[PDB]
Amino acid sequence: ALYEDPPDQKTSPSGKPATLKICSWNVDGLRAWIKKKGLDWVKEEAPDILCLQETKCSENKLPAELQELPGLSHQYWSAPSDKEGYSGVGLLSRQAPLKVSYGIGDEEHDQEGRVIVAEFDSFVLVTAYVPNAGRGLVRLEYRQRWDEAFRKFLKGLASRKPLVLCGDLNVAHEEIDLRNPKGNKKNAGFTPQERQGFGELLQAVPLADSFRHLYPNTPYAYTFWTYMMNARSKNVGWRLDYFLLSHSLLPALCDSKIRSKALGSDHCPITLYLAL
DNA sequence: TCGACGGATCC
DNA sequence: GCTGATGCGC
DNA sequence: GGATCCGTCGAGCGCATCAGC
Repeated sequence: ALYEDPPDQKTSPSGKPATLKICSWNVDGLRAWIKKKGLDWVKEEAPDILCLQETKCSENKLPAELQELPGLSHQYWSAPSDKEGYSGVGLLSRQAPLKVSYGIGDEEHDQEGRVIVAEFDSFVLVTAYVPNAGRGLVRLEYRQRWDEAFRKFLKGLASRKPLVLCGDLNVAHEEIDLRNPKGNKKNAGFTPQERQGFGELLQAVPLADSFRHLYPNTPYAYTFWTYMMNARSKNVGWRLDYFLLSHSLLPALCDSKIRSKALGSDHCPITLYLAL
């Protein structure tokens, strides 16, 4: 069935106005996304921070319209060292962060430009493009090694400052989070090993799924639809993109949106509203 | 990855 | 420089 | 014999390299 995201709640549950707006988006080819007018949608959305995933573009090939963003002038890019036109994440912010770094500390895992860590006055923002288990699970065993490393990285960090993780985590945590959950239990993104890894992430760090903490039984709410077979029109889709919060940030949580209608990629944007 | 299939089974 | 085939990863 | 849980083949996009010109 079709899905219309509820309207933007811009006040904290104790009445504090939201002061920070973070948008995350797997653009699945930044240069295609831009040509398909993605930057227009971002200017309308006007976030304080934009996290981009699956850019498939090296820094020196970034189009010019990316610089002519005034309200997002601090930009940091991480692409892989070996594979051109593969993976790659971006982080653009209105206000310069205190610290930026790339990778999660391992070396088997910081070779693909999947993670940017941005530190701000009150919170630490991480953005991820989690490795996909691939067609026929060819990379699932790698994915599980990744998960454990990422998990330890986040914990060994969420214990100075509270943690905002956002981006494409390439798992539908529960059957609620996809349209065909049982035609998909041997497909990448709904394997038991992937799913339990997500829960491991939620318990170990710990974190909270912003969207599911505000809508614990809302169905049909996906961020990803395959280009194939008009999956997007039929709203047959998956929820792969998250905002995950430190517990001490739920008091500050105003809303976690799924921007179903923005086009330009096989994913749609997600937007977080915090009060700080 | 999804939505066609066949094939096999449970009342 | 441009197009189109072929390959690859989702 | 309607409602299953299966295994299979069909399914769009973007980007890189390469060859031709």
